[PDB]
Amino acid sequence: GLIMMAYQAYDETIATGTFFYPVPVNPLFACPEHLASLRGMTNARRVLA
Amino acid sequence: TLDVQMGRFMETWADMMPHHPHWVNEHLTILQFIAPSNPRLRFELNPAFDFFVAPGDVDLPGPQRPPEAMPTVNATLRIINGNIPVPLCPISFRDCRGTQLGLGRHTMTPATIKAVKDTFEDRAYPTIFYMLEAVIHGNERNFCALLRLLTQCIRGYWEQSHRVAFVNNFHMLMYITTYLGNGELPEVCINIYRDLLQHVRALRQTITDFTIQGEGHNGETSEALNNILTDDTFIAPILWDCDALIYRDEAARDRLPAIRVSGRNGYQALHFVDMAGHNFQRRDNVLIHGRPVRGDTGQAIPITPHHDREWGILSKIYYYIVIPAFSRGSCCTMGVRYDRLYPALQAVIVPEIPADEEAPTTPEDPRHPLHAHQLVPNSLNVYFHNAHLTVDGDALLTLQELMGDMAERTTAILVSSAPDAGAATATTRNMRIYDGALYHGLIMMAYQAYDETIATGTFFYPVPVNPLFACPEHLASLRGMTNARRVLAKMVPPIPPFLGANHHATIRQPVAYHVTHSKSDFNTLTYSLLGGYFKFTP
Amino acid sequence: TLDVQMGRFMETWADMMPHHPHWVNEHLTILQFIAPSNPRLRFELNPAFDFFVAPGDVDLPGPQRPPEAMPTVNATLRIINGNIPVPLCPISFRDCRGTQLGLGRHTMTPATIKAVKDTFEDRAYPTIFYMLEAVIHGNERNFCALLRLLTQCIRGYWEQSHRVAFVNNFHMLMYITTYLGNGELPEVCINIYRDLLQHVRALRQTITDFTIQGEGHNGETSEALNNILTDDTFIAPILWDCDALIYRDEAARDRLPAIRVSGRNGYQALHFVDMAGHNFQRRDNVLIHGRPVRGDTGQAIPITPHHDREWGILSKIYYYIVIPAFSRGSCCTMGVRYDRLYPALQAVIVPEIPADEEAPTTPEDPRHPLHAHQLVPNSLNVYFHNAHLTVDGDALLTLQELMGDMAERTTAILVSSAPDAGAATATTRNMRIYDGALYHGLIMMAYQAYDETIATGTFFYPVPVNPLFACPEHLASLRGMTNARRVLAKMVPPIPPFLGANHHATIRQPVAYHVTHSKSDFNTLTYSLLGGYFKFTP
Amino acid sequence: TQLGLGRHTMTPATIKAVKDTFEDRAYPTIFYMLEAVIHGNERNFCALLRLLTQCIRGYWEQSHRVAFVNNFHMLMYITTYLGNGELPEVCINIYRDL
Amino acid sequence: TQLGLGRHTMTPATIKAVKDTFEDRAYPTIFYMLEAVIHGNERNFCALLRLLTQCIRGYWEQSHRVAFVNNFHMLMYITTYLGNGELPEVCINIYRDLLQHVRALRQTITDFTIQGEGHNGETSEALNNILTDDTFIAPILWDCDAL
Amino acid sequence: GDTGQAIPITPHHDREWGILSKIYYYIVIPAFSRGSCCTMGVRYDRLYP
Amino acid sequence: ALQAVIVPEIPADEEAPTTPEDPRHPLHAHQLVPNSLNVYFHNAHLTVD
Amino acid sequence: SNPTTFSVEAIAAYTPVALIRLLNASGPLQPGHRVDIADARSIYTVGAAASAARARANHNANTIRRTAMFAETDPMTWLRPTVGLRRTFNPRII
Amino acid sequence: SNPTTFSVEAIAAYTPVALIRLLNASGPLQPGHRVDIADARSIYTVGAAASAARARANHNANTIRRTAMFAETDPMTWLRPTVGLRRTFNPRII
Repeated sequence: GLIMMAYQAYDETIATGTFFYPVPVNPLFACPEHLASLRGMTNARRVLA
Repeated sequence: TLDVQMGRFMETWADMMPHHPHWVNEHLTILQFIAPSNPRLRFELNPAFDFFVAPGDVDLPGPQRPPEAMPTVNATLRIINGNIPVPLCPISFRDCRGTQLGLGRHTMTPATIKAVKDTFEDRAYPTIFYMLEAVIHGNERNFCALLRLLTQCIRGYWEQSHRVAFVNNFHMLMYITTYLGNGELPEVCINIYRDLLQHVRALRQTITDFTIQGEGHNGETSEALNNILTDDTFIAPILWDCDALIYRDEAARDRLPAIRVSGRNGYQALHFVDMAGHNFQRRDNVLIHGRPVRGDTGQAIPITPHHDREWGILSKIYYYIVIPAFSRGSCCTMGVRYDRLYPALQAVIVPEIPADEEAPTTPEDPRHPLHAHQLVPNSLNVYFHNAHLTVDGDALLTLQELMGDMAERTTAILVSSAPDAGAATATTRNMRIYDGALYHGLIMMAYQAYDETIATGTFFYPVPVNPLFACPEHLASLRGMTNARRVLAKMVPPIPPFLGANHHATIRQPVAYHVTHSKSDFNTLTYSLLGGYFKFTP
Repeated sequence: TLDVQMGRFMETWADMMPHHPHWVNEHLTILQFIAPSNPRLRFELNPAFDFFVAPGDVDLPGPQRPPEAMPTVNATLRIINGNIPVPLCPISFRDCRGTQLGLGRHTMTPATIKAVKDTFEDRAYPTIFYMLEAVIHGNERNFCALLRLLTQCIRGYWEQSHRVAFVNNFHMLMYITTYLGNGELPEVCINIYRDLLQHVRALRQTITDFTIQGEGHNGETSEALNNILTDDTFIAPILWDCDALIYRDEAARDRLPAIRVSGRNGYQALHFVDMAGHNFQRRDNVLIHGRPVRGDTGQAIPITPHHDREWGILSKIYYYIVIPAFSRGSCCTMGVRYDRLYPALQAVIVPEIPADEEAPTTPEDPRHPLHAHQLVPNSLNVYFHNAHLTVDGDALLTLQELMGDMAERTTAILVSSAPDAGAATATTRNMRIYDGALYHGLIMMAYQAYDETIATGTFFYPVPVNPLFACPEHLASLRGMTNARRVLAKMVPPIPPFLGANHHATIRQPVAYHVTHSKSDFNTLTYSLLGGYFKFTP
Repeated sequence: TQLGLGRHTMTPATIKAVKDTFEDRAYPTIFYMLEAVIHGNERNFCALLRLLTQCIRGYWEQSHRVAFVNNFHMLMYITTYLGNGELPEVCINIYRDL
Repeated sequence: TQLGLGRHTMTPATIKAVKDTFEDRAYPTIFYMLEAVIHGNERNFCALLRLLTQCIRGYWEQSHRVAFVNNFHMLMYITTYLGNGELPEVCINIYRDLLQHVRALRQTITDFTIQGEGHNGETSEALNNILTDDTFIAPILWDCDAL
Repeated sequence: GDTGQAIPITPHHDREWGILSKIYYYIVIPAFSRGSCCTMGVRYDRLYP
Repeated sequence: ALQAVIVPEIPADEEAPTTPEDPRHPLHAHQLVPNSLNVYFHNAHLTVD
Repeated sequence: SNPTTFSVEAIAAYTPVALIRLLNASGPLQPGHRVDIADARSIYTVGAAASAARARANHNANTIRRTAMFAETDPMTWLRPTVGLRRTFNPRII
Repeated sequence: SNPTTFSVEAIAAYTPVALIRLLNASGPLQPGHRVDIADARSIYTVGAAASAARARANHNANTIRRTAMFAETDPMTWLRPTVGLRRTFNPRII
């Protein structure tokens, strides 16, 4: 796996989620912001995430 | 339209006003609204109702020529705090929220509020990267693909005097610091957007820490009821990229409607008016869109926000957040105009060179382009030939990657906004909140005043409402006459009719003129503002 | 006509009285308010009625020559009370109103203000440019044709150590500040110029937050209510660009005769020295007005405000603001007569800037104009280099594509300023309160006269004039006589009394002693100049 | 605070550079790609010394931010191999400090 | 200390350099000879400006010492002509802070007098102080004007 | 002027010469030298040649 | 996407280019073809050989 | 170009407007004669910008054509991801 | 030029005054002779002004004609106002 230091949402040389997808396993490494990389993320799921 | 009933506007604001100012009261210490026997208090009242001015409710929006007789008693709405009435206290309490809110979200030093003293105080500003900013303005566009013109803006142009451009507007930098972080730029123009990067993303650490995960309420994005930073009733003058007015029109479940466009109407969410539209004197209000990706180009595709539901509203709070008070407030605004800036820069200045002789460096010659027989009066040679900002060969000539994207601007819609779940007890159906917004401008405020270019004029005009970004020395640019808008407008400047009133909701004269008498700090002044909007709900 | 002015105005100030007795004291400490050696009290008991001796109300004004003294009784209002009459005082409580009246927005530090301490103390002043700014008489439509000579001058006059340029008196910084804050240098001069107007520009921010405006019934000057800083028509010590004739006969409905300009009827509006000039050897008059680039012919082009009512209170707003006290007082002002720049400045010898190429900088060896192949004495050139530098091709062969403001000398319009209106008293009427002006001369700090590079009898002359400077050192004017005026009254030096008597032209002598006695904080005597003499008028 | 009374501490320069780079969103996706594909193999890493040296020597003396600080089996390899002078003086100091 | 509570003071650079010159024992005799031959005659000084420029620049920008400070007619003509740009930063600025201190002292003489008492063709200054008394003459004279 | 013979002598500089020269020589010089400097006359007959 | 490298064919007895301004450099204008590794490295401007 | 014949402004004017180097707008005008005007302006708009697009043809001898520009289909995308050439190179082909 | 014939100062003198390299005013004078004098100074004026106004002739082979300095009408202004130069370019036509 990999760890991304910080997430930018708006980067367009790589379409979102082209190479990496969020798989967070720790309370330490939770990422309410990285979940935009997930394919098919709606309003409710992230804002509840 | 906006040229006539207009500025001859004050005149018929003299069927009207020289009796100076009553609840005008906004400036001293604790006493000329807490001592004993006075004409104007029977008004500023209740924790219900929120009374204000108007006639015997001649109905309210519409026509032009009204009567005068006979009427009633009151209320009418508003939605902040930062603002409990006028003198309970003379330094401590907010730039107080500037010595008790931020501790080890820590303290300061020479180099980044370096980036602070010489980009918002004194007297030295531009005009044709003015042009280049509308070679700039906001949604995606295919200018997403090239480098060298501002490349050499740099190459001559930090070396100027500690004070250069672009720090009030709201599109100069997005998808760039989305893609490339490794190879163009140094380390005292390279370290002042990252280290002041993640403590307003540690302000991401400072407006979703101190509350609450466990229990929420009534279906508006989130936990929306909210308050004054985070839910589903703040969209706005927000007139940069794409998410929020139909944020007013594709999130679900409350009440019963109306609006205006100060125009006409029908709504479809179609698009592509086509080549037959450069469009410079006539009559319509339907919304442009222009090229889609995971959309798809042409004529059709569906219309949802450009991008998601975290950034563009990012626009809109810290919007209700830190520039003027930066600026000495030195600045101010107006409107502008569109057939000179519309074209003498899209061809005739590239002709025939004897080109292709080796790499170009340093400025003294009969070559590189700003010179002595391709400018004399009458068109396009002293704001991209005044000021030696000097450039390169490929960005500003050629004709099939900047023709593309031009012009159809600013017709526009008049709100009925609805703060969140806090009007359900029988107050406010038609007790609507207009609260007011933009729809197609530019970005200036600059006192290129004593400045012998803009000769008291020609091109551009005024368009004047919201109630923060305004400006003190005015009476110098809109006219027709001798001594007008000031000697009846000296303390909170001259007011309008129609876009939703600086009145009719939550806004008066609010960060300018109460510490326009106590400006604690660079900074303590800056710990309460990221705290500045309280209230009284469940 | 102005010189044997010398001859018949001091030699009837010919033979000296036997004790100069009761008004011009100046130097001791305190409780000499309190046991008189010395006078100041029977023309001293309360100011507001205070009632001089008073010859014949004198039918003021007429011609020159003398009788002996009869007065009436009394009235005229020293509306003043705050260096209040006096003689018991020290320097804690009003450099005081400058250190408790003012709390927190933009204040000073190491490089650039006690900077302001190691450029404003030299006595040997230079010679071209402070006369470049009379080739012309002060520009909106003449200053736009030039850039190279003046300012490239102190490019070179840069290159040895830290001796920055173009600041103190107003003439070098805001119209043509409002776009040259530049870049091809290295480094510290302008950019912080631009740090030289926004600090005090916190003026603009520190006398329009105390007032009550719109105070008008008939619609007054509140621009004569709360800070006579702000209104138009006062015109501070020493005289600048065009609006005179139209702020005292096109402001409102109660104004009534008394005015002068040397001679006969008023002034009548014929027109302006341009291509139709021999008025250089003849007797008194002409009053020139303006001739724009956007102009075409006609007969009188018409009445309305020039520039108008802003640029009037902030620039002429270092007249109250900056120079003689961290100075300790060097700037010394005079008017002119206009011939060693308006009839004599020649000599014509160079070859062309060589044929058809470039122009870089560095200084070495023989062929040239600023080379003595054109410098023995007679032109402008050997004249020119006492110091260490170079020159060029289009900016000095100049004198033949801008100059032509030749001229005569140093005019003016005498008149009597007008009633305080409703606080009230009038019916003793005929004795009005004049107040002055003057419009083509110079000012000067300290220079060199025991003596080895510069002349006498062509282009300079004393003046002691407009009161807030203190100049001890112009010991060198006008010879053939006794020992009279430097070791008999170091009490009393020269003035005359009518363009104003600083009795009738009453500006202060504050900075005088305490700028020959005041020092703890490098900026606190400024604190003695913005709360010293305001209006409490009524 | 009690535990770390006399123990080793991080000099402020490394704290600042490290804070910027973790904080950073400059971090080019090429760096993530290299970190993923190498996947912490000594033979793979020791093959790409030249390219990685160019990568880091670049990204540092042009933004003063430390790269590859993400994966643990990156700064061990860097400190063990690119420590004798291939990198500038400051960078290896930051890595050694971590 | 009470008199100069705030009169102009000399910045530490000029103090250090002037003191170092005054304590220099290798001070070249050329300066003494030139000051003797010039003898403070202005027509003589203004003729030698190039040579004096070169001499002072050479003496300063090798040992950071100010030259020609002994004679009042010599630091003075320097701080009037060779103070225009022939000489770099600290040289003249040293001359200039020195002379500013001189004028601050003169203004200090003008402090504490009572203008007012000029008896028998004598200023209040010369009745009060001595440095402003015309009868008292300088230790060395270059011109006959003082007499 | 003409140097001449009948033209009488005039001061080169005004009176402030005396005041400034006296202040300098009697304050600034003794303040720095501290009684080490000495005043002497020259031997022109041995200098000019 | 990692298999698209656009290194040119350097002639024998020729020096390897270093600066990215010559056409032989892999990061030069001429050899940036869309959708390769070079567009990644230039979309991060890592001057590599 | 012919015949319309040449923009003198005037209010004819003609849609393109096939010039380079209009030292013409002024130049003299001087001023516009007695016609209605309003557009007028449009005719100058469309055809002047045409006078730009057709004024080129060339400057393509040293470009450096356009690019894929982004990450998006690109009708394959199933055997390689898409990335866009942001053009920091000095596009010259020398 | 001829005949006036040559300014020797004297008080003739003549109106232009069409010389360059005047080692003439001084020169010797020596001094001005026995005439009334006053103007002189102004006949010196309108002529010394010609003395380089005419003496330009050249140095227009390097220029750089003027600009509108500023702009207002500017006989079109309806799609085309201006600004007059400030031209830091170092003007020599080369």
